[PDB]
Amino acid sequence: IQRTPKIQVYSRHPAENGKSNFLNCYVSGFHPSDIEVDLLKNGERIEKVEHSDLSFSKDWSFYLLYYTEFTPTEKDEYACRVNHVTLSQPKIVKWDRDM
Amino acid sequence: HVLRYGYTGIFDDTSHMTLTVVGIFDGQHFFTYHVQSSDKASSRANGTISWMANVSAAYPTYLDGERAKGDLIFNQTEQNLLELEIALGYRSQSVLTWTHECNTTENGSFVAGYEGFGWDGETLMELKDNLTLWTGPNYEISWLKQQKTYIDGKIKNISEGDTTIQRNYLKGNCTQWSVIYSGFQPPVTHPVVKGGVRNQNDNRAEAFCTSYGFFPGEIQITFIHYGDKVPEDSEPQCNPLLPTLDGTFHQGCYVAIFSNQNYTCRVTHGNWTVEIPISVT
Amino acid sequence: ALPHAILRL
Amino acid sequence: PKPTLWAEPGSVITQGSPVTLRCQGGQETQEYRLYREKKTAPWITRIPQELVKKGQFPIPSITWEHAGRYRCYYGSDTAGRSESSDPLELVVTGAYIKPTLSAQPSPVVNSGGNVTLQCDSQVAFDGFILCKEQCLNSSRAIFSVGPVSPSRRWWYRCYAYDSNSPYEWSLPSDLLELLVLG
Ligand SMILES: CC(=O)N[C@@H]1[C@@H](O)[C@H](O)[C@@H](CO)O[C@H]1O
Ligand SMILES: CC(=O)N[C@@H]1[C@@H](O)[C@H](O)[C@@H](CO)O[C@H]1O
Ligand SMILES: CC(=O)N[C@@H]1[C@@H](O)[C@H](O)[C@@H](CO)O[C@H]1O
Ligand SMILES: CC(=O)N[C@@H]1[C@@H](O)[C@H](O)[C@@H](CO)O[C@H]1O
Ligand SMILES: CC(=O)N[C@@H]1[C@@H](O)[C@H](O)[C@@H](CO)O[C@H]1O
Ligand SMILES: CC(=O)N[C@@H]1[C@@H](O)[C@H](O)[C@@H](CO)O[C@H]1O
Ligand SMILES: CC(=O)N[C@@H]1[C@@H](O)[C@H](O)[C@@H](CO)O[C@H]1O
Ligand SMILES: C[C@@H]1O[C@@H](O)[C@@H](O)[C@H](O)[C@@H]1O
Repeated sequence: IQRTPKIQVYSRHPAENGKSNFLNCYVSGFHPSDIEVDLLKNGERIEKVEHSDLSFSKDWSFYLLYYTEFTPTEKDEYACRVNHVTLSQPKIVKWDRDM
Repeated sequence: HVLRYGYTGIFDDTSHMTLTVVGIFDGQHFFTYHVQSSDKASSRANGTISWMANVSAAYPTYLDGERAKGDLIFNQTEQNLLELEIALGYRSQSVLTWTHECNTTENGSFVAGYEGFGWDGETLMELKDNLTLWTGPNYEISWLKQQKTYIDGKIKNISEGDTTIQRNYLKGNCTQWSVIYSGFQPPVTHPVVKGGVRNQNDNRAEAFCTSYGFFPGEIQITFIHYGDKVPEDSEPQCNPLLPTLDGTFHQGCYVAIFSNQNYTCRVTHGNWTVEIPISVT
Repeated sequence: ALPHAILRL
Repeated sequence: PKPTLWAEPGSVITQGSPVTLRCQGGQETQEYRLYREKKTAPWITRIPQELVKKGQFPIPSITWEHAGRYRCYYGSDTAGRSESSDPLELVVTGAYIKPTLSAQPSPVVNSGGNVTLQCDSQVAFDGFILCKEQCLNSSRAIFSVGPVSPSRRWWYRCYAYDSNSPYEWSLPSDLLELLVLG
């Protein structure tokens, strides 16, 4: 069976405008492993983004962590865009600053 | 403690195969071995967490060793992939994912072991408990029944001698490197906790409480309602426990409350409990 | 540390 | 007396499309309140007060985040807070590739005959919806249809979803039309 990804967007530290931090997009529970993931700043793809080494859970489904150092400011909005074969089209998940 | 290794071998071409193996200790990803058939030279063995630098300074040839072991495993892996693709074909992806785990007590003694394989997301074979008898697919729910006699034949043909060595690694070196790794992992790290209320809607609101950078990963986050009135649809809920690069974890939770009440957030991590006001009056 | 041996499939 | 809460054009909307949630309770009230159960929906409090007064809560372009179980009521401190209306399940569809619907023994059925409809998904899902073209709740699931008869259209589509995010359905299966023997 193919498995569709779960997507969570979060920062390493509490968000404070003007203070450097880390934005993360964790995609899990998917299969096949092939997947495209982008972190977006106000709708545009952040270029510096990296990701962890491929790994899988107890049910063999895959997971990856995409990240980038960033500085949030009142004017900006961030999100994670994900595309996978199980998806009709890319999914966009916005960053909830308090979660 | 738990020392786990995850192997993901992807077959794309007869000349294009990838293997990425990750080592995980107590939930922290500390080691990675990667290699592709295309290159192979550029094969690498890297520490992937800060304390692995201490490991390397103390065992200067650790990474070269692991990489040599990895180079070998890939050779065998290349054969195994070509062989499963030919015999089984695939439905979603021609990937072999296998893993082995070590359970030990604080003081390093072997508590439990496991080795498992899965192809195209389907369990192929496992080794548990006494670590002497391999089991096979769950043919009742798996497309792998299409090749049952072949799989059963491969599983039945696994010596007791190739098996015992897997068991001795689990009971031997695996529990032994777990003690070593134990001496280098960070100490208990408590979370930075933050909470408040937001999204006021009439006399209703949402309380939240998030924990940042904690290790180990187990934690309890609870809202304490100092009052009597709570919305009918209210039910506390937490997002999943999520990892960050530095080996620590993250978890945020929320509850629907009457902007009316006194709430605080209680967070217990290890032998430590913090409590902060979240809404007042 | 990784094991030296892989199962032959 | 509880207000009425409904959706226009409906409660099952394709991603990106518009939909308006509507509340009515007493021809004089303007004190409308809407809320999503368990998890708050921020869009609500962003609706202009002018619209709230009319019990109108428009969503120009629906997304996954809008999906949920909603309720409305009317009132204030100053006097009056009514019962909550019956809950409305706002569903968004289109997130996942479509499942396939089949007629178990056959798509051709005799009159008075009952029939087993099966919804199959190549993507692991634990929830399935059978909708008649009016939906029923359940990797494939079974549904029994009948008794069947001619001149009554027996057209169906099915959806797959994850029970942890139940208001988020895949693209719909292809329309299945049964043929009643006559
Ligand atoms: C057999 C067993 O102990 N089950 C738990 C399981 O609930 C948990 O998700 C898993 C992964 O860390 O670790 C195990 O200890
Ligand atoms: C990365 C880091 O923290 N480096 C410190 C360094 O400042 C100190 O000199 C050294 C030995 O005392 O111990 C290390 O932990
Ligand atoms: C031995 C120990 O306790 N920790 C040291 C740490 O001070 C140092 O920062 C790090 C690399 O700098 O190497 C570790 O081994
Ligand atoms: C190898 C073994 O015995 N399995 C257990 C696993 O089920 C459990 O989930 C984990 C604790 O998190 O420790 C592992 O060692
Ligand atoms: C169970 C047993 O005797 N082992 C056979 C052996 O003849 C052969 O060398 C091996 C590899 O092809 O395959 C097994 O089926
Ligand atoms: C289980 C086994 O075969 N023994 C090996 C041994 O050859 C090697 O010297 C040692 C590294 O210190 O790692 C062990 O796993
Ligand atoms: C979670 C943990 O750290 N376990 C130990 C536990 O063995 C001991 O009982 C406790 C004090 O009661 O102190 C903790 O450090
Ligand atoms: C102790 C020494 O200093 C640390 O900062 C690191 O550079 C290495 O662990 C080195 O071995």
